[PDB]
Amino acid sequence: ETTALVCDNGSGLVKAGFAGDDAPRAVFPSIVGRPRHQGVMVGMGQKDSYVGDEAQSKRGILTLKYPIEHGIITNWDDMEKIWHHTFYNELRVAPEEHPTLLTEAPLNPKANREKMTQIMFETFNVPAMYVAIQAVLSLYASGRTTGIVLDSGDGVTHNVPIYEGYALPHAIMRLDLAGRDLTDYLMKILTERGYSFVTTAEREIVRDIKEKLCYVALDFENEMATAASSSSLEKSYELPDGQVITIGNERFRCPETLFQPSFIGMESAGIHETTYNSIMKCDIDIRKDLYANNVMSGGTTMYPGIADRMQKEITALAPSTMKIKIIAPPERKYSVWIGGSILASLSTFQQMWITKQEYDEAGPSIVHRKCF
Amino acid sequence: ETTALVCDNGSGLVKAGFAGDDAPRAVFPSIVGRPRHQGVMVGMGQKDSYVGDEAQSKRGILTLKYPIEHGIITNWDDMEKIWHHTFYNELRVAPEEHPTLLTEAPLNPKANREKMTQIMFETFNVPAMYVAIQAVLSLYASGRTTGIVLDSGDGVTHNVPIYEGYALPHAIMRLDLAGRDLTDYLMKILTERGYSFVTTAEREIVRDIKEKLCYVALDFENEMATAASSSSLEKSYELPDGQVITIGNERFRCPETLFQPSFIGMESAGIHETTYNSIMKCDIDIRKDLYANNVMSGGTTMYPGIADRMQKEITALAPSTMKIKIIAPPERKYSVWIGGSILASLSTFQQMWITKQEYDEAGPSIVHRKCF
Amino acid sequence: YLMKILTERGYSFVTTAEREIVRDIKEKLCYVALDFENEMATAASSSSLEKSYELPDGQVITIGNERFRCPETLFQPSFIGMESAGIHETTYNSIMKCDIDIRKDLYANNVMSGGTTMYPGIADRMQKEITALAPSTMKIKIIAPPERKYSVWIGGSILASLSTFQQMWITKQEYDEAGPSIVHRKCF
Amino acid sequence: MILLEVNNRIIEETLALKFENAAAGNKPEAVEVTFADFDGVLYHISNPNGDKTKVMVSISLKFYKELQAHGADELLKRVYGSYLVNPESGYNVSLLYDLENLPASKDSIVHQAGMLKRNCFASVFEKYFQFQEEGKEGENRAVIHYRDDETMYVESKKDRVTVVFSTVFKDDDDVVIGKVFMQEFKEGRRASHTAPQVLFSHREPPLELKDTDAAVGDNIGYITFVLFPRHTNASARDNTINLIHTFRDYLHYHIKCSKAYIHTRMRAKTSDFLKVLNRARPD
Amino acid sequence: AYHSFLVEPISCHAWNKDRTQIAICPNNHEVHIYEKSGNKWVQVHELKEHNGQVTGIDWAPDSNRIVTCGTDRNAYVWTLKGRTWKPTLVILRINRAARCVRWAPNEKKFAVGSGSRVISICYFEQENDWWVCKHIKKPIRSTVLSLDWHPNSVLLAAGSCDFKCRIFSAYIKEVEERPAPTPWGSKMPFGELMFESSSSCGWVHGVCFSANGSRVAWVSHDSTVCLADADKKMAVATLASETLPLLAVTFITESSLVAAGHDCFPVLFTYDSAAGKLSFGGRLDVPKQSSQRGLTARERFQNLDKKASSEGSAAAGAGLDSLHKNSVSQISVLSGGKAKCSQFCTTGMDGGMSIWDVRSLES
Amino acid sequence: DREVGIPPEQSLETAKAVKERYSYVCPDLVKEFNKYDTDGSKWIKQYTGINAISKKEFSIDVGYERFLGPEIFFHPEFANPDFTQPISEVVDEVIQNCPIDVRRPLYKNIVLSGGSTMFRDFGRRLQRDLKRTVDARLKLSEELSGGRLKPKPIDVQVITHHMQRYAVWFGGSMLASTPEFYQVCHTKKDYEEIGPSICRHNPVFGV
Amino acid sequence: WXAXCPA
Amino acid sequence: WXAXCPA
Amino acid sequence: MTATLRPYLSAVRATLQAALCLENFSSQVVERHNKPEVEVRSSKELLLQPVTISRNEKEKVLIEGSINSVRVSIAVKQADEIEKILCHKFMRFMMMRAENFFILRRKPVEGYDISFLITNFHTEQMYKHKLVDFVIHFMEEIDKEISEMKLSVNARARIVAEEFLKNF
Ligand SMILES: Nc1ncnc2c1ncn2[C@@H]1O[C@H](COP(=O)(O)OP(=O)(O)O)[C@@H](O)[C@H]1O
Ligand SMILES: Nc1ncnc2c1ncn2[C@@H]1O[C@H](COP(=O)(O)OP(=O)(O)O)[C@@H](O)[C@H]1O
Ligand SMILES: [Mg+2]
Ligand SMILES: [Mg+2]
Repeated sequence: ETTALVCDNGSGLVKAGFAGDDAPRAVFPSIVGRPRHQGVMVGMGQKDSYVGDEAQSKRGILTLKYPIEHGIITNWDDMEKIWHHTFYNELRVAPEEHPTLLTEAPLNPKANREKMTQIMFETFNVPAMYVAIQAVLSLYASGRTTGIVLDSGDGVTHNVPIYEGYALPHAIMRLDLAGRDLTDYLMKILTERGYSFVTTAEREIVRDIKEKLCYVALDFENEMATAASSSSLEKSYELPDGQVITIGNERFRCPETLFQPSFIGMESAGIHETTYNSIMKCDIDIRKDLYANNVMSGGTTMYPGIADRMQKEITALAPSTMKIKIIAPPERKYSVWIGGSILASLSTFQQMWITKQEYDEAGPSIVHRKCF
Repeated sequence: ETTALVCDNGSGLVKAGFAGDDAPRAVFPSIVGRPRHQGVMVGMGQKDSYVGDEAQSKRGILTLKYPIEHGIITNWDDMEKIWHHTFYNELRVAPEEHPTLLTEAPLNPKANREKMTQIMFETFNVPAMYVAIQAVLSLYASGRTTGIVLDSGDGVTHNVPIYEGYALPHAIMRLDLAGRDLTDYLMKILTERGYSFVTTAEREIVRDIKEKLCYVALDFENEMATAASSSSLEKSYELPDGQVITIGNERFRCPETLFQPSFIGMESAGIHETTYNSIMKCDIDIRKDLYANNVMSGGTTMYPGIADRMQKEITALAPSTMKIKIIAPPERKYSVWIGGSILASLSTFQQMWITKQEYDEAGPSIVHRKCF
Repeated sequence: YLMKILTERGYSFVTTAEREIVRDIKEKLCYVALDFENEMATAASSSSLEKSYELPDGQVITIGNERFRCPETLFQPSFIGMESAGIHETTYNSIMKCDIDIRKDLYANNVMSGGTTMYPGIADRMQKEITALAPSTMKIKIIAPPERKYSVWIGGSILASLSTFQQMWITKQEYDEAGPSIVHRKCF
Repeated sequence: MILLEVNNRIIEETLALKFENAAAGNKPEAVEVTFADFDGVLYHISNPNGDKTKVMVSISLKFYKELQAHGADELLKRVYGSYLVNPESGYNVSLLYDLENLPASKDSIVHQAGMLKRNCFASVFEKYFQFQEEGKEGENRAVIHYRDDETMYVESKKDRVTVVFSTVFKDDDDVVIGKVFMQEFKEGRRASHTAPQVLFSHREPPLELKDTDAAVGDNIGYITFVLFPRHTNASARDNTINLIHTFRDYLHYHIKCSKAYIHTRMRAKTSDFLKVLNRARPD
Repeated sequence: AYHSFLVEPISCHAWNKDRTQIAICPNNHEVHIYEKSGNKWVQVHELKEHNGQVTGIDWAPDSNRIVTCGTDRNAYVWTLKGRTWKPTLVILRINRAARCVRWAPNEKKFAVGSGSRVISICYFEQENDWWVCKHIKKPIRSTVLSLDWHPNSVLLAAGSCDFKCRIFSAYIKEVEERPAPTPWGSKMPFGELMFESSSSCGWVHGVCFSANGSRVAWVSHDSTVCLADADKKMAVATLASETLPLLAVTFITESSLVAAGHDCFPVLFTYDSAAGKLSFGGRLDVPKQSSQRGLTARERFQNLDKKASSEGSAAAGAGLDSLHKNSVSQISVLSGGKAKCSQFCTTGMDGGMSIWDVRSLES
Repeated sequence: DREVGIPPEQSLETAKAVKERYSYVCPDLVKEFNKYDTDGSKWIKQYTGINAISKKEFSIDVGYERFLGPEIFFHPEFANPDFTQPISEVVDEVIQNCPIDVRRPLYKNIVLSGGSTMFRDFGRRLQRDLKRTVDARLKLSEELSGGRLKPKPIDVQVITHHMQRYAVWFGGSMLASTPEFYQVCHTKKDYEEIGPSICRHNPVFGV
Repeated sequence: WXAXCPA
Repeated sequence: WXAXCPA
Repeated sequence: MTATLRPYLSAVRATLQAALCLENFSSQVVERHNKPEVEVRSSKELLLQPVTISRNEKEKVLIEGSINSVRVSIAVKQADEIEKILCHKFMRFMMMRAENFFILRRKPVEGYDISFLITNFHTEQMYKHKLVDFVIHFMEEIDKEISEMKLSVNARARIVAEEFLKNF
C-alpha cells in the first residue's frame, strides 16, 4: 500500500498507470474480438477471445466490437475481460495490493455505476476505490480552479461550468456526438468519392486516416470554393495493400459536423452553441471568469485550427466588448489521467476512498451520495 | 500399433510409406492394364489384370486406363485393385496392423468420400483412418502457418488461402487444367510438327518427353522470335526404337497453356489470374501476409523458370509498392506425403482418427461430419 | 454460392453459359424456409423434397437442400464470409435510427421490390423475424405486390406523366452553361 | 432442457403405454406406482379396488389447506370435467379415468392431466388476477408457503399486481453461487422490451412482508416481479404462470449447469498445463 | 573431450592400468566393459549374474580382477581365466545394502562401505577357497558413502553421513605386517576408532589421501571443503563459497586440490603451507561452452502438439556447459598417482563420460 | 458379405434380428450346418425391414447366424482371441473353488437373469454340460477308491422365469424400501472431510 | 441507452 | 463428373 | 510483477534450486529399497528442516528436503468462498489426471493447498530447470485461471438470466 492505480475507461481507448507518474504505462484501444472463421489447423487451440493490441494486429479475421458505446457499457463480459487483461497481463499488479480509481462521463445512469462498483468490490476485491468525473480531473491537470471544460471524447462530448471552490450541476450539457459519428460520416463520404469501407478493419483504417489527414476550416464556403480549384489541397494516403487514396474536401468536411450536426440529421446544436447556452445559464458575474478561461480536453479536439474557429465563433456570438481566450495545451489527450493521478496523490483524498467494510454494511447506493 | 501408413491417391501417381520416414517407400503410377490380344501360348495363364511398374514395362500389349480422372474416381474396381496391390505386394503390411491416412483434392463430391470410407472400413477392416487435404499437408511439410498453396497436380490444380490458425473456405478455386491436358496438347502439336502419337504407350512416351525436355518462357513473343532463328533451341530425343525426334518451339509452348487456357479452348483464366482473384477475395490485412508467402506443390510445377514467371506476373498485376516472394522448395513432389507423415506423427492427432466403432453404427455419412 | 454448393453435390459449372443455366435453375426451383433446422431435419428424410430439372443436353439434375440453402444466405451472410448482417437486421437498424414517432408508421408499411424477393415464403419469414425482434405489442404488416419486378419502371413512368415534373428536367442549355456538377444538386 | 418443462412425462408415457393397447379386449393391466416431482409433492397412481377398469391419480400438496379454504370451484369444471371425485389419499385432489366409457381424445386429455400441479396452483393466482380485473374490492393479500421452508406472498391491488419471492439455500457451497446468480437477475434487461421490473434485496426485507409472517431471517434474499395487464391478460397469463412456478427449479438446474460448465473449462485448462509441463522431458 | 556411452545414468566407473578398458554400469542388473579402438570406443564383453543393482566397481592394476559390490548384500570378485570372465562368490554378512568399494595398493584386501552401519574388510584365503569378511562397527552410527586407502594399506578413511570423517586402523595379521612408524598414531589393531572430525561440518561424500600420508581432505553437503593436516598439531583448514554441494574429492600434488559435483563443472582449490587456509580456483576445465540449434521444420510442428511451438532445447546452462552435463558422480586419475596427475577424468550422472587436462590450460 | 441389399446407415436395425425369434441355441454345430446345407429351403427365414430414409422396402434372407451368435457364448474364441475359455466349465471351476459345505446347494440354484440369456434352450445346454462334467468328476473320484456304494447323484437345475430382461431394478426397490438402507448409506459429513473414499469399499478387497 | 439512442 | 467435364 | 510478486518468486526459485539437489541412497532401515525418504519419515538422519516463503497470512509455501526427494507444498491466495470452491475443484480435476505429470502427488497435504514431489528418478529422465520453471509458472498463472473462471461463471449467470427474462 504505497500508491494507487488510475484507470480511465475511455469510450474508444483505455488509459492506465501508477499514481505519481507523468505518463501512462498502458495505452491500448478497447477492442474485444472473437474469431469469425471456423479454423482448420490442429497445432493451435489459441485464445477463443482476443483483446488489446493483439486484436488490432490480427483484426482481419475477427469481428471487432467496442464494449462501450457512447459512454454507456453494453456488454459487461467484455468490460470485465478488458479489466482483467489490463490488470494482469499489462500492469502485472494484483488488485489487492493497491486501490483503483475510475472515471465516467456526467449524466450517466446509476445502474452502470452500481454494477461497476459491485463487480470491482466482489470480483477483484479491491481494498478501496472511487468514482470521479473526467472534467474535474482535467481542471486538476490544468492547475486551475475556474473555467469551462470541453471534454469531447470518442463517445461523448460534455461541458461542466465551474467556479472557485464549487460547481454548477444545473448547467451541464451532454452531447452524444463524438468521434464514432465522425468516422461513420467519413465512411459515408468516402463512399461518395469512390472508395468503399464497411467492415470494422476498414473502420480502424478510416479512423487512422482521419487521425492523420483531417483538419478544421476557418470558413466553410471559402474552403469549398478553393476546393473548386482543386490543385493544392488534395493529399494521398498509402493503404496497407499499397493502394493510394486521394482525399480532398473530405479533410475539412467531416470535422465541420461538430459545428453543423444537421449533416448527420441530429436536431441539436454545435459545440459553440451548447457552450454559449451553458455559460448563459450561469450567473452574470461568473460569466466573465468563464469567458476568460476555457479548458478543452479529449481526443476529438486535436484538429489544428479548432481553437481558432471556436474563438472566432464565440467572439462573434458573445458581445464584442471583452476578451475571449482559448487555452489549448499540447497534452490534452492524457489530461484526465494526469488529473486523476494528481488527485490520488493529494493527502486530503486518502480518506475519501470507499472501503469494503463500509460498502458491505451500507450497500451499492453509497457511491451515489459520494460526490454525486 | 506403432505407426500409421499415409497413402496419397494422386491423379497420375501413388505415394505411400510409413509414418516417420522422410522418403516414400513405394512410388508407382496408377495404371490398371488388361490384355488386348487373344493369347496363343499354353504355358501361361498369367494375371488377366496388370497393375504398377509391371504395367509400365509391358505397356505395348495392354490398354492402359487411368482409374482416376481429374481428381474424381471413375472405376472403383481398378482403385480397389491398386489399393490391394500397394497394401500387399509392395508394402506387405496387413491393414489391421496399422491405420491408413487418405488425401483428396478440395471441392470433391461427397459420394466419393462416402464410398471410399465405406470400402476402407468394410473390405480391409482398417482399425482407423482419416481424410485430409493435400494443401494443408503441404503447409505442414513447409513448416509454415500462413500462405497460399498452388497444388498443381496431374489431374487438378487448386488454391486454398490460409491464415494463422484458420483457413478461408470461401476463397477456394479449383481448376480442371492439369498435366493430362498438357500432354494432350503436346500430342496435338507434335502432330503438327510431323510426329504422330495416339495410343496410351505413346502417351507415356510423350509424358516422359515433357518431363525431360520442357521449360517455361519468360516472354512468349521473344521466345517465338528467337525460334524464328532456330539454330540454338532445337533439341533431340532418342525413342525406344532408336528414332530421333527434334523438338523446337514445343518445349516452351505447352507449358504456356497454363497461363493461356484459351489454347485448349477453355473459357477460364490462368493460374496467376486465379491466385490474384483468390487473394483479392480475402480480407485486406491478410493480403500482405499472403503476398509475402506463396507455397507451391505438385508435379506440374517443376518446370524451370516457372517461379520467376509467376513472380513477374504477380508483381505486374499487384501494386508496385511492396515485395512479392516465391518459395520453390526442391522437394515439392513429395511435400504432401511428408506433411501427412508429420501430421500423423503429431501426438494431438492420435485421437482425431475415426474408428470402427464409429462405422459399426451408420452409413459413412460420418466422414464429413468430422474427419475433414 | 449456388454454383459452389452444386459442386459439393456432384455437378460442376464454371463458365458463363452454365452461370446463366444456374441462374434459370434458381429462378425456377428455389424457395425460402421458415425454419432452417426443421427443413434440414426433413431433408435428412429426403423422400419428398428432392426435385428434378432438365438440362439443355437432356441430363437430369436432382436438387434437394440447395433449394432452401442459397436463399438463407440473405439472412445469414456469414455463409459467404461477409462480416455483415441480414436484411432483417439492417432494416431493424435503419428503422431504429429513425425518430420514435415515425417508427409506428414505418412498421405499419413495408414496401419491397426487386427481382431477388420473389421467392415464395420470403414475406412470411421477414414478418416473423421482424415481429420476433420488434416488441410484441403492435402489428407488423408485409405488403408483397405480385408485380414488384417492374415497380421501378411503373413509378418512373408515373413520375414522368406528372404535370409538375415537366419543369424539373435538365436541358442542354443549362447543362452546358453550368456544367456536369448540376445533377449533383438536383435532388441529391 | 433450458426452460424446465411443466408436463411430467412420466404420466404421459405410462398413459400412452396403457392406451396404445386399450383397444385389445378385457385388458386390465393392474397398475400401482408412486412418483415424486418438484416442490416436494408425492404422486400416486393406483386402482381404487380390485376393479381394474378404473385408474386413479392423486396428489399430496403441502399447502393443500390454503387451496381448500380458497375454493377452486372454477378448476372443478373448466379444465377437469366429470372425471374428478372427492379426495381419498390424504384429503388432496384426486382424479380417475373411466375406461368403460369411450375415451375419444387421446393427446388433449393426457396433456391436461400432465400439468396437474400447475393446474391446481393457478387456482389462486388466476383468481387474484380476476379480482383485480373484475373491479371487485382488492381481495385480501395471501401468503402461500409450499413444501420448501421459503415463502411466497402476493398482493393484488388496483392498477397492478405484485409478487415477491423468498429464497433459501441449504448447502453452504451453493449459497454464494446462488447469490451471484440472482445478483445479475435484477439488472439483465437489455434483451427484453415488454418485461416486468426485477429487483433483489436480502438485507432489508420489503415493507410489505413486515406484518406478514413470511420467510424472515438473515441468509434469505428477496425477489419481486411487478405485474401489469400488458403481460397478465388472458393471452399471456399461462406463460407467466408457468415461468413463475418453474422459477425455483429453473434456478437450481441452471446452477448445476454452470457447475458443469466450469468443470469442463478447468478440464480443458489442465491440458494446457500438461502441455506447458511437457517442456521438461527430453527429445 | 566429452563422450556418451548411454542415455540413461551410470552408477560407477572403473579403468584398467593402461587406460584402454572402461567399466560402465548401465543402471541395470549388469555391468558392461568398453575397450578402445583407434580413437573410438566399442563394447567387448557382457558380465551378468547379479539380480540386483550394481553400485560399486573397482579395478586391480596388476591382478586384473574386478569386484562388483552393490545390492543383494553380496559381492563377486571377477577374475580373468584365458579369454573369459568368471565370478567368485564372497560372503559379507550384510542385511541392508552396500554401495561403495575399493581395493588396496598392494592388492591384498578390499573394503566395502556397506549401508548396514558396518564396514567390512576381506582378504584372500586358499584354505576354504572363500573370501572371509571381518566387521568394524564400534564408532559407526550411520551409512558410509566414501572410502579411501593409504599406501601402507593400514589406514582407512570412511566418510559417513553423521558429520564425521574418521580414519581407522585395520591390521589383519594373517595377510599383513607391521607398518613403519607414522605421524598419525600407533597403527593399532583392527576394529577401533583412531580419531574423529574436529566438529560438525556437513555430511561426507568423498575422501582423498596423499603419497606422504600427512594430509586428508573431504567435501560435504554444506558447500564446504576440509583439509586435515596431520603434519602439524592436527591443523585443520576450512573454506567455503556460494557453489552448490560438491560430490567428489581428489588432488594433484601436495598443495593442489580438485573437486566436482552439482556445479556441473570442475572446481579447483589449493592449500597454503603455513597459513592454514585454502583458496579458490574457477573453471580450471575451460573458459566456457557454446550453444547451437537448427530449423527442423518437422520439429517446429512436432513440438507444438505437446509443448509450445516456439519452445526449444535452448537453456541458460548451454553457455557455461551447464545444459547437458547434469551433475558429477565422482572423479578419477589418469597417469601415475596423486603426485602430478597430468590428466583427470570425471563421471557424469547424464550417462556419459568426459576427460580433461591440467597442463593444456597452460595458465 | 453373405448378403446385400441394405444401406450402411441402417445396419444395426438390420443386425437386431438377434433380439427377435431369429436365434435358437444348438446342442450340436456341424449337424445343423449340414442340415442347412442339405435342405436350405425350409430352415431359411426372410427379413422385411423398412428403410428409414427413402421408405423403400428391402429384404434379405436369414442364414447360419440364427444359432452361431448365441452359440458364441459357449465358444467365445470366435470373437475374442484372448479369452478362449467356455462358460459352463468356468461355472463349475468357480463353484469348485469354494468351501465344501457350499458346493452342494450352489449347483441347485442358477438364476436365468439378463437380456443376453433370453436365448432359447440356453438353460438346457448349460444344465446338460454341467451335469456331464460333474458326473464325470464324481466317477473319476470313485474309480481311484473302490467301493460297492453309490453316492446320490448331484442335482443341477436351471430355473426359467420372468424378470430376465431386468433383475436389478426390483433389487434396488427392495434396497430402498429397507429402513436399514437409510442407516447404512454414507452421510454428507463422512464425505465432508474424510473424502469420497467412503464409497471405495469393494467385495474383493481387504487388508 | 434503453430508450432513445441504442446504448 | 455427371454434368460438365466427363468424370 | 516487479513490485508485487517478483522478489517472492526469486526467493522461492533460489530455495528450490538449492534444494533440488538429490541423490540415490540405498535403503538404510528396510532391507533393500530406494523408496522416497520424505514420505516415509523413518530416519531423522536424512531429513532437512522445513522452510517457508510467504508474504501474507492466507498464502504460504513449504519446502522440504532429503536425499531421495524434495517436497514442496503451496497455499494459494484465496479470499472469497467462490475462490476457495473454484481452487478446490480445479485442483481436484488436476489430481484426477496427475499420472501423466509424473511429478505431482495424489492428495494435498492436510491444511494446505496442492503440493508437488521430486525424486532422483524424475531428475535424469526429465530436465532440471524446466520443472522449477513449470512450478513457478503455475504459481503465477493460478490467479489468472481463477479470475477467468469467475468471469466465466458470471457470464453464464448473466446469459441464463437474459434468456429467461425475454419470455416475460
Ligand atoms: N491524433 C488525433 N487527432 C485527432 N483525433 C484523434 C487523434 N488520436 C485520437 N483521436 C481521436 O480521439 C479518440 C480517442 O481519444 P480519447 O480521448 O482516448 O477518447 P476517450 O474520450 O474515450 O478517452 C479517437 O476515437 C480518435 O478518433
Ligand atoms: N520430373 C518432372 N518434370 C515435370 N513434370 C513432371 C515430372 N514428374 C512428374 N511430372 C508431372 O507431374 C505429374 C505427377 O506429379 P504428382 O504430384 O504425383 O500428380 P498427383 O498430384 O496426382 O500425385 C505427372 O503427371 C507429370 O506430368
Ligand atoms: Mg473519454
Ligand atoms: Mg495427386
